[PDB]
Amino acid sequence: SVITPGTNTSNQVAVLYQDVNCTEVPVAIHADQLTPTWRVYSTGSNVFQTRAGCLIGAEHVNNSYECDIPIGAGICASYQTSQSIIA
Amino acid sequence: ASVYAWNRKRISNCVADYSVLYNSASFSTFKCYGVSPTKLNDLCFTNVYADSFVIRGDEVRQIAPGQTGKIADYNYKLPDDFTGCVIAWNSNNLDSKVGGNYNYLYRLFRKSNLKPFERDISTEIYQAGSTPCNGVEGFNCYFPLQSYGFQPTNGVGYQPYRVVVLSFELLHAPATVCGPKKSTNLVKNKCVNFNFNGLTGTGVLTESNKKFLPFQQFGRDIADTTDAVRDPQTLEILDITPCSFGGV
Amino acid sequence: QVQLVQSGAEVKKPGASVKVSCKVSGYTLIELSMHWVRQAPGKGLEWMGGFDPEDAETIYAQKFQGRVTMTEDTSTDTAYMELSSLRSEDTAVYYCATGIAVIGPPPSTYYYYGMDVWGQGTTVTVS
Amino acid sequence: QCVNLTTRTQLPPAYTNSFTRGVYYPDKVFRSSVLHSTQDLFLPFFSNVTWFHAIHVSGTNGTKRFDNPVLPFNDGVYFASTEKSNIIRGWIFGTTLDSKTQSLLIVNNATNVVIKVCEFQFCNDPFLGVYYHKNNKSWMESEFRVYSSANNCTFEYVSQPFLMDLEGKQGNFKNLREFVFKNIDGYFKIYSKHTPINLVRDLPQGFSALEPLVDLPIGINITRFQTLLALHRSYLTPGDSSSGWTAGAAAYYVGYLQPRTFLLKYNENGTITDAVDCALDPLSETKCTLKSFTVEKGIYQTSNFRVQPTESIVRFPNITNLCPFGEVFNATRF
Amino acid sequence: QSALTQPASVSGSPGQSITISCTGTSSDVGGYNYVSWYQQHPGKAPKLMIYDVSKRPSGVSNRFSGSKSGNTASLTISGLQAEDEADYYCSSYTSSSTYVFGTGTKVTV
Ligand SMILES: *[C@@H]1O[C@H](CO)[C@@H](O[C@@H]2O[C@H](CO)[C@@H](O[C@@H]3O[C@H](CO)[C@@H](O)[C@H](O)[C@@H]3O)[C@H](O)[C@H]2NC(C)=O)[C@H](O)[C@H]1NC(C)=O
Ligand SMILES: *[C@@H]1O[C@H](CO)[C@@H](O[C@@H]2O[C@H](CO)[C@@H](O)[C@H](O)[C@H]2NC(C)=O)[C@H](O)[C@H]1NC(C)=O
Ligand SMILES: *[C@@H]1O[C@H](CO)[C@@H](O[C@@H]2O[C@H](CO)[C@@H](O)[C@H](O)[C@H]2NC(C)=O)[C@H](O)[C@H]1NC(C)=O
Ligand SMILES: *[C@@H]1O[C@H](CO)[C@@H](O)[C@H](O)[C@H]1NC(C)=O
Ligand SMILES: *[C@@H]1O[C@H](CO)[C@@H](O)[C@H](O)[C@H]1NC(C)=O
Ligand SMILES: *[C@@H]1O[C@H](CO)[C@@H](O)[C@H](O)[C@H]1NC(C)=O
Ligand SMILES: *[C@@H]1O[C@H](CO)[C@@H](O)[C@H](O)[C@H]1NC(C)=O
Ligand SMILES: *[C@@H]1O[C@H](CO)[C@@H](O)[C@H](O)[C@H]1NC(C)=O
Ligand SMILES: *[C@@H]1O[C@H](CO)[C@@H](O)[C@H](O)[C@H]1NC(C)=O
Ligand SMILES: *[C@@H]1O[C@H](CO)[C@@H](O)[C@H](O)[C@H]1NC(C)=O
Ligand SMILES: *[C@@H]1O[C@H](CO)[C@@H](O)[C@H](O)[C@H]1NC(C)=O
Ligand SMILES: *[C@@H]1O[C@H](CO)[C@@H](O)[C@H](O)[C@H]1NC(C)=O
Repeated sequence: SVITPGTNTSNQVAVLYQDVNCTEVPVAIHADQLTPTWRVYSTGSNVFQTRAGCLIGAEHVNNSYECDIPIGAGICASYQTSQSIIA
Repeated sequence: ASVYAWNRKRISNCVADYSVLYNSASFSTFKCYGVSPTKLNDLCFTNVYADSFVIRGDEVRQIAPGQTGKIADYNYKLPDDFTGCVIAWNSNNLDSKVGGNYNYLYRLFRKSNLKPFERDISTEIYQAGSTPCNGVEGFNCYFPLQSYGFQPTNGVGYQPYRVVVLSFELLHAPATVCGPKKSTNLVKNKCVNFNFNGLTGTGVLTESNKKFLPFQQFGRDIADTTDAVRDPQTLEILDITPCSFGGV
Repeated sequence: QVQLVQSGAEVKKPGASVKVSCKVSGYTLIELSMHWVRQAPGKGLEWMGGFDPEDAETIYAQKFQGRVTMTEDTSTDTAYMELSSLRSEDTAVYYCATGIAVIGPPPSTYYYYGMDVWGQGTTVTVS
Repeated sequence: QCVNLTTRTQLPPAYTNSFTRGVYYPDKVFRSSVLHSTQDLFLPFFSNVTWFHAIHVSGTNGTKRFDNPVLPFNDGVYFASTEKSNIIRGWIFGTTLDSKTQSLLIVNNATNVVIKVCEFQFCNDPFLGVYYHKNNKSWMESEFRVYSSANNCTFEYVSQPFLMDLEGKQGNFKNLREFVFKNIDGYFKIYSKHTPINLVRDLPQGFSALEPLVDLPIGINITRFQTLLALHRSYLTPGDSSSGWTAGAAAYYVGYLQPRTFLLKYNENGTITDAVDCALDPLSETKCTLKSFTVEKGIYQTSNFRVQPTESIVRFPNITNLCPFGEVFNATRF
Repeated sequence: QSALTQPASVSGSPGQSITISCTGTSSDVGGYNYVSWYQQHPGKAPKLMIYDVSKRPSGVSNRFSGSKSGNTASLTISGLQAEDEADYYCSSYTSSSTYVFGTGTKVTV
């Protein structure tokens, strides 16, 4: 599942892989066969574990905000400040 | 030409009337794939290629999409999505000589099956054994080409059949060759059953300012309807509009 | 690189004709303009025999015309010469010279006025 | 002929980026404002394209190194060369590239382009021998340097040259000569767009489509690739002493198409103006799923285009004996 | 058909400058600037040292130079050594499409 802002606003995206463990993210999508543009989303510093799945590309923020993009399982995404996707 | 080097000839800038052939000879096979023969008269063709060769009668069935055999695997492979026709006729009076005619050849052995419409003219010694052939024929080393050897007293399957297969492409390009349907006067801005360049349909014609590249003959709008077409006689680009607007 | 090979010496008799060859290697004669030379001891060189790159011809000085002719075989890359009516005056050594057709890159058609590459020559002598 | 023009040593090739280049028209039907998706052999975006300094100058003593090695054709070849001097003037397509099997040869001379399909006994170092013949005062072009002998010729195509006559630079500019070669179902397809480039170093972040040019019915197997260079004699200067065919410099680029799914966009005039590679990035996959370039804010489920089969494996039982079909079919009595 | 004037009696000390002169008619030397000199050792093939008056080919040292102004042409030898004592010629293209030579010059160290 791709979580994105408007294309006019930005081109940055985040990806949720549904109902899989984060350590099994490279195994599930087989990032060895994939392009490096997919492999940078396969494993990175911005990795979060949710009940819905493993979310890569959004930085976890302890501060709670109102939901505008429903990720699921109680986690929500927003494009905030220079500009990044926060979960 | 023989089947291992099948002669391919482009045909262009003409009208293809099948009637002329009627008197000369009758064809044993006229299977057309992708087109119907009864509508073969009323179509323009963008580019036609005739592939001419001679095979045996029992191999006549092998000239077809999705078939295998001697000729289909090692000599001449037709594509799966083949928009063309196959013509075959017996030639015992022509291609058979008393005592045997050995001009025509076929490829009995090959390493792999042929990809569609691929010609192999190689005569290299096929390796049928573990040891290398080293360019010398012997046991487990065979020449790839073998002769037919037609005889006048041979059986029907063994008689020579001349096969020409015509490959078409329709309604995607300007048509250099077309069928023998008499052209009539063009009437615009009215509902009419028009046949323009192989496009048959009932509709209303409209003059519109649409520019076509020279390689683009037929124009399709959004949701794949044919909005525009280039008339062959007059190079104006003509918009196609429905007979009834249907908003009643 | 560009090596010119000669036919060696040919001693003759007065009144006869002398046949000489010049073989190229590493480069073809169709791309090479060739000049001939009549080197003799005690006297400077004189220009008898050349293929003008500018003129698609092979002309010689006024003193030596008709007495000598030029035939060229481009198949074997061998350059030939017929002399005629030599009566005890041919005491000289014949160098085969050549130069570039047109110097510069392929668009350039600029002419070359040179006799750059030489051979070992042929020491003909008439007694 | 067939002399050694290359040295005994070579250098590793340079690698640079294909900044979203190499899209071509996959259909001849005019389409206006249609975001039509099409699956075909396309060059992947942001992929390694192999820079080949065929002739590289370095200082003074190291004059030039010559290298034009044979390459596997693979699925297809994206060829781009940005040399103003018109050094690159042909390609040879084939299998053995020998007289055992036939091969293709496109030679683009100034007067006409000649495409011949014969069994060509190519030289080890193929090139076009430009030279000057004193007889017609003509720098004439010799083809014998390409191949030793041609036999069993099956095709011949003569038409207009397609390199813009090697002119139109107007100073401080370069022309990017792009080409795409595809061999499908017995047909050879060549696509080509030539554009003025300002940066002489690498590919433009700019986008252009490759118009269909020719569709020759070659009918040959094509597993290997090489290009034809134009070289002049090294006896160019008076007193210079080199017989080698040394000339200019060539910096062509070779990229390999791979099967991919793309969403080409056709503009009002019928011109592709943008395209999206489905497997390139998660966002591009979202654009492929929604079939629109503008993606609204939110979460979207996307279908698979990212992964492709790398190879193929077959597993059959351990079987040694051949079947007695010769026993059944060739029986004396049925 | 004519011949160019060369002073056949020249000599000098090593490491000293000698100018070798070639003078000819307007018909031959006068027509063009294409006069080229040589370096023929006795019983050896001649070498080309300068072409088109001054342009010298690759493989010759800086010691050899030449200039032609008006009609008379000159070859200048500097940094003389013991191997340069040889017989030298000047050769000029004429309007009659002929490359006439000179009598030749003998330099002795
Ligand atoms: C088109 O041409 C290519 C190249 O000639 C053909 O592929 C080649 O097929 C042969 C025979 O199967 C291969 O030879 C064998 O390869 C295996 C390893 O793969 C090796 O163990 C054997 O000793 C033998 O060398 C050859 O390698 C292979 N070459 C390539 C580059 O794939 C292909 O069959 C031809 N296709 C058609 C449709 O004609
Ligand atoms: C460029 O190639 C063309 C190919 O057409 C050459 O033209 C042919 O030259 C051959 C051999 O000289 C002739 O026998 C043909 O009659 C010519 N064909 C036609 C119709 O052009 C042309 O000579 C080449 N030009 C160069 C040297 O660049
Ligand atoms: C391809 O070329 C070869 C060699 O020229 C041809 O083989 C010869 O064909 C001629 C003419 O038929 C015969 O006279 C020779 O006896 C043949 N030699 C051999 C050893 O076969 C071959 O037929 C040509 N093939 C095609 C289809 O063009
Ligand atoms: C992008 O959004 C800004 C602010 O909403 C707006 O001013 C601008 O016109 C938009 N651009 C496009 C291309 O929609
Ligand atoms: C994920 O990891 C946990 C341990 O942290 C394990 O209990 C669970 O079974 C794993 N689930 C999967 C999808 O393998
Ligand atoms: C949230 O709190 C945890 C407490 O362990 C801390 O490690 C983490 O860095 C905090 N993250 C942010 C975004 O403040
Ligand atoms: C066909 O002929 C008519 C008149 O005979 C002419 O007006 C028209 O332009 C022609 N069209 C073509 C395609 O030659
Ligand atoms: C030319 O190259 C080939 C292949 O490397 C080699 O076998 C041959 O001996 C070389 N010839 C010369 C002149 O070195
Ligand atoms: C190109 O290949 C190199 C290997 O040297 C690799 O590091 C690089 O990531 C590749 N380029 C891309 C865009 O993947
Ligand atoms: C020179 O050109 C003419 C006319 O094109 C031609 O007939 C003649 O054969 C040419 N000569 C050579 C040597 O190519
Ligand atoms: C297409 O190109 C023409 C010029 O040939 C121009 O007049 C027209 O506005 C363009 N239309 C578009 C935007 O596609
Ligand atoms: C059938 O059997 C006969 C026995 O003489 C043999 O000659 C012939 O080649 C066989 N045909 C095949 C291989 O089916």
